Amino acid sequence: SANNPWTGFQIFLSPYYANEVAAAAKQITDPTLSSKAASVANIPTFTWLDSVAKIPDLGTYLASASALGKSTGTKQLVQIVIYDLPDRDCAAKASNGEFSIANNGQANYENYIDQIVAQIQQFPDVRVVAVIEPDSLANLVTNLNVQKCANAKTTYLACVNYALTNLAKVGVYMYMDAGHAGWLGWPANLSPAAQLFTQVWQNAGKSPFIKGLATNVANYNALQAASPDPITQGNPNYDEIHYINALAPLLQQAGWDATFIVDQGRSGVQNIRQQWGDWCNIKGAGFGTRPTTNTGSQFIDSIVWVKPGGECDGTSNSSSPRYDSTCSLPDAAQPAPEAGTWFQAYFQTLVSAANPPL
Ligand SMILES: OC[C@H]1O[C@@H](O)[C@H](O)[C@@H](O)[C@@H]1O
Ligand SMILES: [Cl-]
Ligand code: NA
Repeated sequence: SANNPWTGFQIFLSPYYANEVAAAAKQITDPTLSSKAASVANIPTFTWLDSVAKIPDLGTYLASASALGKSTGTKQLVQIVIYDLPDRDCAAKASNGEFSIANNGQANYENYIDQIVAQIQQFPDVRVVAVIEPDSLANLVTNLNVQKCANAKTTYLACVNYALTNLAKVGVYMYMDAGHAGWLGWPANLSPAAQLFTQVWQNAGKSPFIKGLATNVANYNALQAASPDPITQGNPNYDEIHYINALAPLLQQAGWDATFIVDQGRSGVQNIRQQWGDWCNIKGAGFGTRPTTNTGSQFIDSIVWVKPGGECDGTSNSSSPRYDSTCSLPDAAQPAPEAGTWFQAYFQTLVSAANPPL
């Protein structure tokens, strides 16, 4: 498309991740891995609004970006993830969140969106790019037999619609999460996915701020694999560019020339999983291609780092209410702390295994 949200902007670096990385780098005991680890804080990432408590930090990021832009004569761009649906993470245990459908979840969620909108409205010289609700829509394509997801469907659609509709009013550029090649990229899932994304786009009034879709968020797939990972057997769409190339024409037929962003923050090391569905703290992952608008594809606006590597995907402790057996598989790094908390050993391996190297 003509308007790539990133062109002409300088990305505001996540202060949240910067603080995690600075603390982590000081604990890496070779001075050269430590300098490479510290350099990660200069790589743009998405900051997750995974609880309502963080909304005031969004406010600080916007105001800090505005001042940095003025001090430098640049236009600044803040990257966020909207991730607080009620009955969040409906097909897994590790990332259940603060809101529940049974306890006013939708009303709570819409209040969370209102508070985000109210922050963004105050800083019109800062651009915002938001990834909308990782996993939610993909779960509504393949996981309607999961009763928690079935029972969540109407609420998820309402909440996502509220987010899209209201963030559009403050000019936020949005990419709705769309799973990954091993999830929605199976040829047989492409059309049900496109049909859902089309519905969602229509219900939010087709705002031009809804740019398209995000893929591979918090996953590990290649964008363009040298050879298919053996986990992909049976699926000709073995990497994200095959998935996107196959999905985008369906969206175009349905009236929407969508564009895409692709997470590569934990994609540096391929062929490290037993099964494709192994998503949790996959051992040996490395930082992948750095964010760039040099994407290799007409459909892809940017390679991005959405999941911030080093932040855990889920606990391996089976005494936790958030224990998911995926997080104690043989290819899952163990022991692992709660999802969203820092996992130092995992970060250092991401640094050592980075490809391209840091
Ligand atoms: O690290 C990014 C996000 O990862 C998710 O798996 C966690 O549930 C969130 O708490 C965190 O914000
Ligand atoms: Cl079930
Ligand atoms: Na997750």
